[PDB]
Amino acid sequence: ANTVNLQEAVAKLKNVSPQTKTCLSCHISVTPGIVADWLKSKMAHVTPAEAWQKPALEREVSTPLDEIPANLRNVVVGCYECHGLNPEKHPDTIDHFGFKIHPIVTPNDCAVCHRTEVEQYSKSSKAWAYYNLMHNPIYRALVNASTMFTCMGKTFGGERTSQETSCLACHGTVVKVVGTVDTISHGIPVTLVKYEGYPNHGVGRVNPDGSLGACTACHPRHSFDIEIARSPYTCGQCHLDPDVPAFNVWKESKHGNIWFMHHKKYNMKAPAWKPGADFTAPTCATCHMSLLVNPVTGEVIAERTHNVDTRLWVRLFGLIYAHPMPRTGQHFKLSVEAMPESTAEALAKQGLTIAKALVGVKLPMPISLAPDIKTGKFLYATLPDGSPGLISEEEMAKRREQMVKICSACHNTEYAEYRMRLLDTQIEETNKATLKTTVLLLKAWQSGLAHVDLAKPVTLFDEYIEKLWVESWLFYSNSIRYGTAMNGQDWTTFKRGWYQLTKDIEHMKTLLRLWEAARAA
Amino acid sequence: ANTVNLQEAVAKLKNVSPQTKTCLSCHISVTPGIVADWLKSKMAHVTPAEAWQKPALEREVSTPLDEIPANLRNVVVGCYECHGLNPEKHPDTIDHFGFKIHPIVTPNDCAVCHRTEVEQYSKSSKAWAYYNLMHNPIYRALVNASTMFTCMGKTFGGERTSQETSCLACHGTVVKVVGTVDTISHGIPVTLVKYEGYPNHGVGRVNPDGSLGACTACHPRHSFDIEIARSPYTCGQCHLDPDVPAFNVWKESKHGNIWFMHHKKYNMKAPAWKPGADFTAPTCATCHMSLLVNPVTGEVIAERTHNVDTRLWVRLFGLIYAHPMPRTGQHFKLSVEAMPESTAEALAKQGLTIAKALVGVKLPMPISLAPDIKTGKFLYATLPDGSPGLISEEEMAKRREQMVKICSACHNTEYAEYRMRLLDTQIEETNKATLKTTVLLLKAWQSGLAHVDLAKPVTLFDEYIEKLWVESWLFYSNSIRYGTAMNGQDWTTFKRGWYQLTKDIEHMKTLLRLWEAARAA
Amino acid sequence: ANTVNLQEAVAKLKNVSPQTKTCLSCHISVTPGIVADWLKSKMAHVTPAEAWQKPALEREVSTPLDEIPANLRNVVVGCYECHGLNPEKHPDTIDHFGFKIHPIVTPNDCAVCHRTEVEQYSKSSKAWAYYNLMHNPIYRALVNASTMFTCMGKTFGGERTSQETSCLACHGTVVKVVGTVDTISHGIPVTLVKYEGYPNHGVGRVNPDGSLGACTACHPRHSFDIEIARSPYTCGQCHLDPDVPAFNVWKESKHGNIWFMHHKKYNMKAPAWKPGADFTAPTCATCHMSLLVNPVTGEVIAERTHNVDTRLWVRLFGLIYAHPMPRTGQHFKLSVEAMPESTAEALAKQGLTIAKALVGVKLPMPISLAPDIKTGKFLYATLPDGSPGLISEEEMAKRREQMVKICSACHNTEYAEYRMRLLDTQIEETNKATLKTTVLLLKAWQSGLAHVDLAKPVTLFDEYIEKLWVESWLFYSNSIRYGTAMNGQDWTTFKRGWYQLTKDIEHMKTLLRLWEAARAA
Ligand code: HEC
Ligand code: HEC
Ligand code: HEC
Ligand code: HEC
Ligand code: HEC
Ligand code: HEC
Ligand code: HEC
Ligand code: HEC
Ligand code: HEC
Ligand code: HEC
Ligand code: HEC
Ligand SMILES: [Ca+2]
Ligand SMILES: [Ca+2]
Ligand SMILES: [Ca+2]
Repeated sequence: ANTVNLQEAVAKLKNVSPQTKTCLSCHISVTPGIVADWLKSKMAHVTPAEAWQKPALEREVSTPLDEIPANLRNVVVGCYECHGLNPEKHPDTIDHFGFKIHPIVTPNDCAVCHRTEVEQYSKSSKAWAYYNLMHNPIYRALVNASTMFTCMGKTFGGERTSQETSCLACHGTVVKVVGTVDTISHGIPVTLVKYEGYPNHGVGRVNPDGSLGACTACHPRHSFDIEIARSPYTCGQCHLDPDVPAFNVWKESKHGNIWFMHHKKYNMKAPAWKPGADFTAPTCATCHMSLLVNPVTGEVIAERTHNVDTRLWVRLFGLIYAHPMPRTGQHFKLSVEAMPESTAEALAKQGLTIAKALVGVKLPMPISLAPDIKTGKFLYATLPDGSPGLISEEEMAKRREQMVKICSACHNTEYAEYRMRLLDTQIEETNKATLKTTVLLLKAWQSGLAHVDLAKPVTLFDEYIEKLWVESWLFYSNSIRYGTAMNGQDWTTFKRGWYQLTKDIEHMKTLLRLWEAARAA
Repeated sequence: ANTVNLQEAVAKLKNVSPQTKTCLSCHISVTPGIVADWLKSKMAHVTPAEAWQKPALEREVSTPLDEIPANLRNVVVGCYECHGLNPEKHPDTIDHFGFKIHPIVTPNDCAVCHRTEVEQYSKSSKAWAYYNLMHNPIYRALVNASTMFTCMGKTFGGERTSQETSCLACHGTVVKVVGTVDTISHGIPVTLVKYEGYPNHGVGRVNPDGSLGACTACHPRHSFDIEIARSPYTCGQCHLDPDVPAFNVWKESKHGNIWFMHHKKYNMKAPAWKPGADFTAPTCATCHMSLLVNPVTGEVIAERTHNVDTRLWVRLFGLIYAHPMPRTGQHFKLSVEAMPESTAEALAKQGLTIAKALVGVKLPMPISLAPDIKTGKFLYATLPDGSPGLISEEEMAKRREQMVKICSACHNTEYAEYRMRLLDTQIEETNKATLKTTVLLLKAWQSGLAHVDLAKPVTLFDEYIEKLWVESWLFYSNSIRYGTAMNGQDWTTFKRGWYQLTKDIEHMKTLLRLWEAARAA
Repeated sequence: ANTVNLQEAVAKLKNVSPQTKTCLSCHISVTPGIVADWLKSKMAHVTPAEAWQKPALEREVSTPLDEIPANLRNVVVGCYECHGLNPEKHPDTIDHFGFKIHPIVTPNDCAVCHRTEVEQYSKSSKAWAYYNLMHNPIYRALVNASTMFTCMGKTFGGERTSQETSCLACHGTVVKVVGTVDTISHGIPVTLVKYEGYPNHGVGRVNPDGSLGACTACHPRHSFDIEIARSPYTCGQCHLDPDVPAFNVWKESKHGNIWFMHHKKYNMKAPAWKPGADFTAPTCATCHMSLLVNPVTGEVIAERTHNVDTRLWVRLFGLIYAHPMPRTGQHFKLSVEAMPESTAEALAKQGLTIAKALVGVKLPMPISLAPDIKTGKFLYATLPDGSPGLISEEEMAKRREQMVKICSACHNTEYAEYRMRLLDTQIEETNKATLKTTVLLLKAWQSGLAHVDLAKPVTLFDEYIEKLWVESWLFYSNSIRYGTAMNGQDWTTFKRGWYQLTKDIEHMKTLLRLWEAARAA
């Protein structure tokens, strides 16, 4: 009763390769969950040659048929079709019952049939997420301050332990092949690959073949189901409260309420997604990634993208302020002047002379630590060629207009623009609140309540009042901006929003007051 | 596959007005999501004259047929039937392809066919939610302290920005029509209304025609689906942790666990809701709003209400204590003596002389700040005519008994009463904990750790220790009472309950101790 | 439309006892929800004699047929079959329309047909949960510190009030029969039992007949549905953030994401659960309790257990450190040496002389407060017979291997072992962080920032810095271990994980610094 007879289901398949038939004949008994899951995939039932017969909008392969290897064109995508691809390019290739297979199927393997998707992904911030985090000295200092501590002379935590179960679970690990292990399994002797850093399915996973990304985030193996990729649950693996509460905001939004109750009557599987005809409430994919087509006119409302950056005009994740979206996905290459001298001079006139040590310093961040007091403007990062690191105003306006075109499937244009204008005001206000907590932190360093040493960036984030400052942007300003962008309510208020942000400001002020009272006493 | 062919669905409709046929012929291509959503509504398929043929219990119209305008009686409720209603009464009425339409359809428009529902709603605290919050000087001070701050001489945040994305998202904004904007849309020149304060769908939204409320909270447009109104998700737009965690409490409750797994076999659509026959686990609507009828006897278990106040005997939301429910929905009209003189004298004998300044002061709150030390009783608010502002004991007992009658569909009476008695003990205990944190706050003001000035109520809520006091009632006492009332577990404990409340008390005590140590040093 | 006609459904039943027919004829009108719910149970449609005809793997009765009372063998399990069982053994037995019935049906009643399940449960930590919590003087002190306070000389909170709505809601209450109440109900005079401590359905509920447990946790009455028992929602009644966030961790895990979207195509009802054939993503029951059978080979992958302890090798809930699983469910019988003298001497050499008072002291905990500084090892508890209280290394390895066998239905063995190794590193690291906060607490007591008196254990947990210490293990270390074990992401990081733990350490250090600054001033 919903029970799948696995043997009968395998026997009814067609266009299975002789190789895959061998894998299945064994794996159906040793890993029945994998076989059942694979049986649910569109890939188990469609050959590349068949997919290429479909009209462009409906088709979900993108490597031209004549560029797909001949032995793959006329069989469904089975165990051998993925795991046996390009053995010589995979360091985790092992002999396995007469076949040369590798366990970690990578974006470069996917690209054999989905070239366009991999090309798009590889340019994205997601693909570069490990380097964006771990090869940025400032961000890595935050990683370190958050996941390491000392106990009686020794340091605990680090990349392969505390960081692997935390930051790198979402951002991605570096996978290293370190050997093999001989096991006995269901009576059979089997050699398995020994890894460091796998299992891991973070978006910027660094694979053994050097490609970047895990293509099983969003649509997990082995079902590879776009119905899952278009659900909110799948993005909720990584987009949660307190730092990146897109799932929580959406769940409380009316879009979310309606989707939970009505999605049973939506068509979640049509490759060209049709607003109205297929769904009446948007999910993450609807606004961020999906191909959207007008059900009556056939007009493309939005082209599919596997580079999510291309839809965003303003980065709501504060670093430390919200800022125009970076032009490329390699954020670790950004460099900005940290502190304008006119602002530093104004700070020093009020007794905060610490800002002086930041004049002329470059930081690997998209935006400066303070605006210029004369102009009222922040400084924006450049790339190593000296070109602007963030998108132009014209590009922001184009992206904003494309998003409004999506809303316009279900709302009038002024309605959508009104919300985007409100979002601008919240970007402005949260950025000012973040500047305020930043100045309070400079006071903490000036008065000796906290210690700082720029040659050792972990010292920016390693004490309690410094963590309060971090939360002001990383948790509260972010939540307010997210909640405004995606129609939240409590995430902009008591849970993680304005109330928390204003509380945090006062919390910092109280600590400073107690410290001064303890000194001047 | 669940895909709706919109053109075919429109063509199969019957009793559509000539006007609406014109709207549809265009809107099917320009806003396909709205048309699909409207197609799912009961209103797209039933005329007022047809609804009036149904038996009283089954019927979901309430304005007598002969009082519904003749041109509306024999057509389904389409785009023109709502948006073209009473043009002269709506300031947002604009010419629109030959029709006089207004975008914001208001409770007064709904009342054309649903008079009883609007009459009920208009008396409720929900309808008055903007005024209850924003026109109460004390509560508005809390709004202000939570959503505004100063940075280098300037104030940031306010009604149209930080407050609009936060408090007013749930409570409601004031909608102002400020002009129009000429746009080009799908090649067509179209003039749209320019608003301040819309989009917004908070319960007390102040509409352009002066009516109060958004009738798309709970059952959103354009499906207007009671299956959504009876889901927990819809109330979860606004009833969330930390301040009003009814959704979170219910989700963890056994009622919630069972509903999540069994509701696929419930009839969520029958207008007269039948316990047992239609559902075996209650949602928010079941206990708070729904018409409930015994499936075997036909006895009405509970009459439907759109004034949720009528079912509540005790306000669990502390202001600052839990108190008997107000008699009317206009809470901003309540006035109470703040501090009994016998209590103030007792406070002053222990060195807390601040309470003296509250003797004879009236506050716009339902209950006094402290009980009378002689009698042990709180003082309750009056209304401007001097009559009691809160319901009588006899009325509380009636409401309590009506709720128990609902539980009795699925439980014995003593079982339900036992829980309501437990709730009374938690009201008593949380109120005492709130009195304790209030006295700690008086100590903070007395010792100079915090500043207060009653002529400027924002100063009640603008510092860290004051926000700790706020949380003791607004978050923790509330959560404990909610969790007890609706069968929570962790919301009464570690998440937001007893543990947090006792921690908060000690947190305040520690701050006071540190402050005194820094002084007497 | 999903509406059940209750009268017709009752009339279609077969093998109903004459007694139950009498109960139904009345209860269908007075408690329609209970009758509808019971109608959905497998027990309403199967007799014990019929269940015994089924093959062993499929069968869900376990008391041998010839040991089930003859009058129960050939009727379905109706109202009288449960509520009329063994009247003389139940103190809440009352006369009720000619029948001798008791409202609280207990594990001993269930055992009449499900002997094996009750035998298993009765040995488990769950069955003993009230005593584990309330009869442990240290844990009871934590209960007290968290749910009681004083206001002007009087104590508020306690077992029948604050604790009943909090800790005891999950752990269980002690049910006392205290009398009866005469009510009028639907016109009928009816006497009901008056209880203290019921309603309650915590796992260790102490029933009126002296048996331990509530068999309606996990699979609630009256549907008693294993589809509910195997859902995540049901365990989420009690396994939530911040202390025991298994539900929250699972929800964010890929297992959870997939289950939410695919479970509509799973067979959630087959008594012998088949990975792959019946489901492709695991729930709580899958890994913790269920009978799992290979769909192709028929091999038992895991035997069903109602003693969840039997599957666990290491207790992730810190007391105060993570430790090997106790051998028996009676945790209140454990006793450990608290402080090794070599460690105390090392502490005293650094000025923390308080540890001296713990040398030779036994605490009712599974593990010592600090490791021995010489050996680097913790001390483990013994039982009253002096035998080891925690499982052997050999037993841990067996349990670990059994769990890996479950994962192996859907993953290779090295993949699963890799995660369990990562879990070991997190146990090690979180335990060291917990030792660090414990030493900070000893500094707080030494410096006079906090007060302690071992003769009065509530003083361990009654002040703010002490509660910060509690959270370091009870919330943060626990969440990190849970998230690692069950594939969380944000629960190991910003929500309740590494970031919070390192923040807590620094929060304690800041308080100590402020205190010292206020003294040396
Ligand atoms: C051929 C040898 C393939 C390679 C290797 C991979 N994919 Fe594939 N994929 C292939 C076909 C022929 C199809 C059917 C296309 C059609 O138009 O019918 C697909 C489909 C997908 C999908 C869509 C699934 C859905 O539910 O609609 C996805 C998400 C997908 N493929 C992803 C994917 C990944 C992640 C791959 C490597 C791990 C991968 N594909 C490899 C052909 C082939
Ligand atoms: C039995 C004769 C097998 C056939 C033929 C194939 N597979 Fe296999 N595989 C088998 C076992 C018993 C195991 C280990 C199970 C366990 O519990 O550990 C595996 C493992 C794999 C893996 C993972 C290997 C690793 O190093 O991690 C993969 C990716 C895999 N199997 C796929 C696969 C393919 C592609 C096959 C044919 C080309 C194939 N298997 C055949 C048993 C047998
Ligand atoms: C429109 C109805 C949305 C749906 C539903 C969801 N997202 Fe969204 N998102 C939307 C907008 C208009 C914006 C602002 C765009 C910009 O340029 O800033 C966002 C923003 C995000 C972000 C922030 C990215 C950043 O700039 O730092 C994230 C991470 C995000 N959205 C993800 C996301 C998720 C996980 C969603 C469902 C749970 C989701 N979005 C839904 C529009 C909409
Ligand atoms: C009441 C039963 C409605 C009928 C039938 C239709 N609409 Fe509607 N519409 C209604 C309300 C109550 C509101 C907003 C006020 C609120 O409290 O929700 C609206 C709004 C619109 C809008 C503007 C908002 C937006 O999302 O852009 C449009 C463009 C709109 N309605 C169009 C529309 C069409 C095409 C309709 C029939 C298919 C239609 N409305 C019917 C209430 C009602
Ligand atoms: C006639 C011109 C209408 C006005 C304007 C509005 N409503 Fe209506 N509504 C109308 C009819 C004839 C019916 C069908 C009643 C029946 O017994 O069949 C309804 C129904 C509803 C419902 C019930 C929907 C359900 O799923 O059961 C709701 C919740 C509802 N109507 C709300 C509503 C609102 C919010 C309106 C203005 C925005 C509104 N109605 C206007 C007739 C008319
Ligand atoms: C084309 C000739 C139209 C017909 C006839 C009607 N509508 Fe319309 N409408 C149309 C467009 C292109 C737009 C704007 C879309 C966008 O993306 O901005 C609208 C807008 C509305 C609105 C909102 C107006 C506002 O000021 O916010 C409403 C409420 C609306 N339309 C409803 C409506 C009704 C009730 C109509 C007939 C009486 C009707 N529309 C006709 C296109 C056209
Ligand atoms: C009974 C099984 C309930 C269901 C399910 C839900 N609610 Fe409830 N609620 C119930 C009772 C018996 C009470 C106490 C009544 C009183 O007089 O206080 C409540 C209380 C609330 C409140 C508090 C209102 C106040 O007094 O301040 C709210 C806001 C509320 N209930 C809303 C609500 C929501 C959003 C629910 C599901 C998520 C919900 N209730 C379910 C009974 C029951
Ligand atoms: C066991 C398989 C049951 C049978 C069959 C029925 N009931 Fe039951 N009932 C059962 C338990 C285990 C409990 C409470 C103890 C617990 O741990 O859950 C109850 C309780 C009741 C009550 C009182 C509680 C309440 O909600 O009011 C009533 C009034 C009740 N049961 C009635 C009842 C009827 C009408 C039954 C058949 C339709 C019935 N019970 C069957 C266990 C079992
Ligand atoms: C009417 C003549 C009845 C028949 C015969 C039986 N039950 Fe009953 N029961 C009836 C009423 C009106 C009530 C109280 C309802 C209320 O709202 O309070 C009950 C109560 C119970 C209970 C709970 C009793 C308690 O002390 O808490 C149980 C467990 C119960 N009923 C079960 C039951 C059984 C097992 C019966 C036949 C053996 C039976 N009921 C008959 C009405 C009537
Ligand atoms: C595997 C895919 C899991 C599923 C899904 C869930 N649980 Fe789990 N759990 C799993 C493992 C491998 C472990 C560690 C085992 C050990 O010996 O420690 C756990 C641990 C728990 C615990 C901690 C018990 C303790 O040691 O203190 C709890 C309370 C728990 N699991 C419950 C639980 C719940 C409520 C789940 C779904 C929400 C759940 N588990 C899913 C494996 C898996
Ligand atoms: C791509 C479309 C796949 C095909 C078809 C199959 N597998 Fe796969 N497999 C794939 C990926 C992308 C990965 C891991 C890397 C990632 O980013 O997710 C795997 C992994 C495995 C493993 C090892 C991991 C584990 O859970 O143990 C095994 C044992 C495995 N795959 C076996 C397997 C079988 C039996 C397949 C057909 C039934 C099969 N794979 C097909 C991608 C793809
Ligand atoms: Ca520092
Ligand atoms: Ca103040
Ligand atoms: Ca103490």
